[PDB]
Amino acid sequence: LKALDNIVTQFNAYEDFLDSQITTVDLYYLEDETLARQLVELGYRGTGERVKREDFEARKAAIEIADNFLTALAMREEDNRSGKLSSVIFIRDRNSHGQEISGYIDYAHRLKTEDFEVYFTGKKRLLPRPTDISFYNWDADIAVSNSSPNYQVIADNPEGLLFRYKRDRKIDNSTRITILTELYVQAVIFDHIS
Amino acid sequence: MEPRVMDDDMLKLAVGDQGPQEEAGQLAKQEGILFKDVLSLQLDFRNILRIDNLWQFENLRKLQLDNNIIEKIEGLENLAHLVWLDLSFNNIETIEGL
Amino acid sequence: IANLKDQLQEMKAKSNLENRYMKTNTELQIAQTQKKCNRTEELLVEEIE
Amino acid sequence: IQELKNHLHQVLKFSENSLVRTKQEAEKQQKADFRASQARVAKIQQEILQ
Amino acid sequence: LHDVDFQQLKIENAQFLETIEARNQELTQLKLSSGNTLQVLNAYKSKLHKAMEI
Amino acid sequence: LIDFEQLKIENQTFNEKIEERNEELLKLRSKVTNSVQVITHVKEKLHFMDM
Repeated sequence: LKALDNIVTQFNAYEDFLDSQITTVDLYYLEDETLARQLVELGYRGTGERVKREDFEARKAAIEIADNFLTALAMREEDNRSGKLSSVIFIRDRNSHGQEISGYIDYAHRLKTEDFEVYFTGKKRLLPRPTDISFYNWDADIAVSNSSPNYQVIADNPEGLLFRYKRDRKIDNSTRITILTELYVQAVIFDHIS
Repeated sequence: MEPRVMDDDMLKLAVGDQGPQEEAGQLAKQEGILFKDVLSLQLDFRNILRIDNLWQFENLRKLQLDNNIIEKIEGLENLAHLVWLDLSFNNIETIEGL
Repeated sequence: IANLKDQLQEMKAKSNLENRYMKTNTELQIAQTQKKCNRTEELLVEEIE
Repeated sequence: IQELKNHLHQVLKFSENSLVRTKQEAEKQQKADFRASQARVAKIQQEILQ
Repeated sequence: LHDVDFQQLKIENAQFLETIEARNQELTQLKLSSGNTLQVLNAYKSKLHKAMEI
Repeated sequence: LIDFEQLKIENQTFNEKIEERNEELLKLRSKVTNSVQVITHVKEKLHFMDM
């Protein structure tokens, strides 16, 4: 991926890249240049790297680019954007298959990864994920742990959980709020103030 | 293809390739035909375009430029000792520079 | 349209041909005004010798 | 048709004016070199005279 | 001709054996800690499901 | 050269004690971390249960 993006950045167009792969013998055989480029698609008749022309347009475009529960998450999101809070979520619910699910979700890291206005409007649901920092399906009985930079799973502890955030090494000012929800069976919010 | 234009490098290249000779014979040829004192030059079948860089070949007597695409005769101003000249099979339309 | 595209690439081919053709003439023309320079200076060195 | 005709005009200008401008740098550098050569010829000539 | 080294290094290797045995001892200690956690998990789980049917 | 091989005969056995005893370490640490995660989940469960 890095090599294809490198060639995308090297040549102003794959027009020019496939023109470079076009030798003069195709030029005085075909007597055309765009038709020669469409011939020099792939190594089919050239030394062109496996990047489609439309894929080049997409890749250079990508380089150029580069319920009280919803209200509670709204204030938590505004505090997260202010940057004086790191927050996590306890979810108890059932999935589409119906198994009972308990999740410990990195709310601020999930906010940074994807936008949550869809979650506030209800088109998407905050569900326990293996990519989340702790995941536990009660019928599956598998505990999945993630080492997010927002919250770190410990190597070992006997007594209680210790989740660490990199700036404050708190493995400090944690407020606990449990709220009744309609879609979810139980929802708890843990707020660690920065 | 590209018609390259005639210079001292291929002049000494032809001086090299005209005679294989031996080692003492090569030293003898070094004493005999210096770049000032080349007795004969043969540059045929190279696709010569324009005559150039013949200033150093002062004592040149025989010059051969056949089977090429020379269009204008020039650059022979310093071959005052030239006796034999071949400009055959070229694109020369006007006689000049002699 | 196909004609106009055909003369474009044909003249681009002859353009490359005459491009390297008398572009190499001009570079060795700079070398021939240079051989005029060096021949004049060598003749001057010879006559002051 | 119109844009290809303008492309003919532009690239005829490219070919003709590009090789005429190679002839132009040939003219400029040949004049500079030969004028410097004949100036040195002149100074060496008054050296001959004295 | 004579010139052997590695018999003397069995003093260091016996120190390695003692380190191995001691390492087994402390990993058995943390095995006991992890086991004590496992029994309190099954005890807590027992109490919680019996309290669920009540 | 004899007695160092004599000790090396059981040094291999202690090298097997290096292998199997240290292999259990990461497994039990993963077990206890998941176990305490289950503790906290069922503890919040038992709080809501008690209400």
